[PDB]
Amino acid sequence: PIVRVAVLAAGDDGGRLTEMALPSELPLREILPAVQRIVQ
Amino acid sequence: PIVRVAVLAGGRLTEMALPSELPLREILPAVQRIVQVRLSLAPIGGAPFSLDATLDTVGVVDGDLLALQAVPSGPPAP
Amino acid sequence: SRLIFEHQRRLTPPTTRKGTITIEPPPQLPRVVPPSLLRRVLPMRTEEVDAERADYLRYLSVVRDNVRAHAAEQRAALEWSHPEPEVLATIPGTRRQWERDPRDRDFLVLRAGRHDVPLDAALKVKDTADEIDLEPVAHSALRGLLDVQRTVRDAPTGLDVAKLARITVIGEADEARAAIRAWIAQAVTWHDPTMLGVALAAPDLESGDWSWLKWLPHVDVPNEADGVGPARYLTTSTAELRERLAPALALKHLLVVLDDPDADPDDIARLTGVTVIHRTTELPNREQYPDPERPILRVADGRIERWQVWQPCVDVADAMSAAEAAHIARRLSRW
Repeated sequence: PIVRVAVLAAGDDGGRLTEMALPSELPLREILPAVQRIVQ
Repeated sequence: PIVRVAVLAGGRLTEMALPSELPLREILPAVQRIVQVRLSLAPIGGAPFSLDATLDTVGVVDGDLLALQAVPSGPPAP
Repeated sequence: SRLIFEHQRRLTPPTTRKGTITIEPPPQLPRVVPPSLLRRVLPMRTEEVDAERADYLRYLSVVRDNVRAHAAEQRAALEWSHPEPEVLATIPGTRRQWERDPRDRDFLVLRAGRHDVPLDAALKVKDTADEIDLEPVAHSALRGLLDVQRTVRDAPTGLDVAKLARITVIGEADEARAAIRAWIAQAVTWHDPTMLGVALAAPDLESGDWSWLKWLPHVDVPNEADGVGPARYLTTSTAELRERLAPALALKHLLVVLDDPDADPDDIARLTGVTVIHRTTELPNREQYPDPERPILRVADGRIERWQVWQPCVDVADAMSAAEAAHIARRLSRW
């Protein structure tokens, strides 16, 4: 039951926007490593 | 030789240990009988791995998040 | 299986100029002569003494600013070295994980919350009077200063374990295991898994409870695989944990925790630093003024109230959750 969302992060010079699909019904406490690894 | 990874089902992530250099055609029933059309393993929001790839070459190490979802129609979605 | 870490140098947050700030005593109530209308009806009197008052108050303002700068340094350091029990999820990656060494002032110190740290700097005045009377409006200001600018406001406390040898908490079940998991993770995260060791004994270990020590290589053994777990001292029997540590018992520091209130508390010790932790059911009432070592701790809603004769000793406690510690262990098992 995955969902397809877009994420934004602007800390270095402007920001970066890129979509993804992350599994639902789970605590974000574990996805944050992945999404941090991606856009950074 | 063995890696203990956080494996996802539909949550209730499990704590399982897996070999390092084995095809996945055999872990798929192993995981379907441990925690639980074909599924595959991947990092969360990462392209599914080749079902005959090896867990040590694609870079999976202790502490990772390996999911169970169906197989795509070919493109990796860069 | 696991990656490799290299002993990159620890970074230095600006430490304290732990000196002796000194303050000049106020003036000495200069005697004022009567106004005398005769020589006061023409159109050393109050004007001069007021000038002197104003001068001293200015000097006081300067000193207050300086001591506030010192307090800023102190709180900066203490926040740097004991971050809040959420940032520690991000620490196992970067080069600051094993940044604690046995030569450093913060060693084997375990954060537990925030309360008033007494500003280690000196603040000594050189009073040399035999009860001479000092000016009222200056002495009032200095006295009102030396009491509120002497204790830092809420700052990251320290539950050091280098000189305790026994910890015994008291109170509700999971409120305890919270602070326990909290500082136990805060401990293992900063110090080399080759330098300190931890031990566990609990009945329902693998239920989202103390299970989370699975991926822990601080609980490891030298030269043993145990199949999947590093050492998996994580057990349920007490003397069994002793025997699993009987060779390891002998300096790699040891941290033995026990989720069981019963099952022969105080059965390994009473050594030379090896610390025991044991959650208790109920308290002593007339303890012989408990030693600062092996003390008594009660867990309130947000207090960790020490046992002394109630001296809350923490006003906002640092509490962790189970799943958080789980994700901590998971992340840290990588390097």
